[PDB]
Amino acid sequence: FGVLAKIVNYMKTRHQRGDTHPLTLDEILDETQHLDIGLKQKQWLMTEALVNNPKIEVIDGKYAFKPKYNVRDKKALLRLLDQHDQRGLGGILLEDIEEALPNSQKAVKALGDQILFVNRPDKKKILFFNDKSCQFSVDEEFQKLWRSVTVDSMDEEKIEEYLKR
Amino acid sequence: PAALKRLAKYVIRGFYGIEHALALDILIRNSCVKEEDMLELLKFDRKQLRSVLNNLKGDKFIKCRMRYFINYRTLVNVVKYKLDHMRRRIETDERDSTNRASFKCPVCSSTFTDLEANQLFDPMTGTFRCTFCHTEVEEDESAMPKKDARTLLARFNEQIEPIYALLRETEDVNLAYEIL
Repeated sequence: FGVLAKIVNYMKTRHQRGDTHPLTLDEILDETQHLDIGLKQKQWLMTEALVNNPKIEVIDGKYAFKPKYNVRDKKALLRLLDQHDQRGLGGILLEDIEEALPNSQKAVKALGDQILFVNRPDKKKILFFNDKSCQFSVDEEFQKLWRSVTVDSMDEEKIEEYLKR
Repeated sequence: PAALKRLAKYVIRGFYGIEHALALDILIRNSCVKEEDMLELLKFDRKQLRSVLNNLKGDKFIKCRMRYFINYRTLVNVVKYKLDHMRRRIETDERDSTNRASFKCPVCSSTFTDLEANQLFDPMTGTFRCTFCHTEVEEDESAMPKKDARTLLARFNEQIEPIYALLRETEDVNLAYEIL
């Protein structure tokens, strides 16, 4: 078992170094000096361990990096977001940084395109969401707003009536 | 009721923060979804979402179904009042609060009206004498409409009326679809 977690750590380091190209199990075991980890461990790793992981990318007869076998498009699904009856996906910034590239380079363009940052899940965490249109009045908003939240205080079918009369 | 859904979306935008608006969007569909579904799709924190839900429930925008299993849905029309209540609030600022006839004594900084003049006067000096600290009074203008500082707000109201005009018009067209 522990050698498979060393392989997943090496493959995670390969994406952090800049690469998602597929390799054979041999090329992985050679670089990590696990080539002699034992033929029984190599066979189990090949025919059960890289088979029991549903997140492994199988491509070119080989195995590649690593948490996503699909939808590694490294940009937001704007097209789904266009559809206000089905638009839905904000996630965690950590998955998006994990996916491909640092946020900042993409974000400079995105701060004036689609992205909104919310400090959610905690101060150390950020959630990204897509944005919107204009407001419904130019006022100090918050002063007026705090007075106009309003009338949760009963006899309200009668306060609609009282206004109507 | 697409126009009403837009109309609701506009009024909350002017009012509420984006955190509430984001919860509100899945809700606009008036679907029989629960907090778990809104938690799953939106990824809001359970405590934080529930706070927003508590703000919305308290706001009366929501009605629920308890099976316990709990389900949440909109009442959506509590909106006409929301506009009408907010306008009222805006009207309190619009309704006369100038309190015409109005002096104040610079020493004690207290406030006074026309009614207090007939007692705050003193004939031997031919001028106004305050009640206790005895000093001249020279107009009021305290917490009252004045030169530009308050008037920026009265103008704000002047500015608010055109921005909710289309929404009232939205309310008017909605009054036509009511038959429907």
